[PDB]
Amino acid sequence: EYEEITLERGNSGLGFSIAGGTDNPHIGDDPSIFITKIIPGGAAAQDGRLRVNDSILFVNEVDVREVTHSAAVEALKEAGSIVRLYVMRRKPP
Repeated sequence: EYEEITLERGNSGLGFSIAGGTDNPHIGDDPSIFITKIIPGGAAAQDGRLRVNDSILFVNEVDVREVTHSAAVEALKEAGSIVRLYVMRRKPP
């Protein structure tokens, strides 16, 4: 239903490449934020669990669904040492 993935800052930007939608469409389907690839170190190697192809719906206390990667890049940076991505586990047909 809900996969809240509480990560840290780690170092650098994040770790994984995220897909924009509302400003830079990385995926050709919807404006939601779909994670693409997990690069070693940064923040994603701190948990060691995050799944690729995961649609971020609530990074921190920031409403994510119809906002670009720039609203995810600010929501993960404003988080700081507490980057928690609400990736709703695939359910609607």
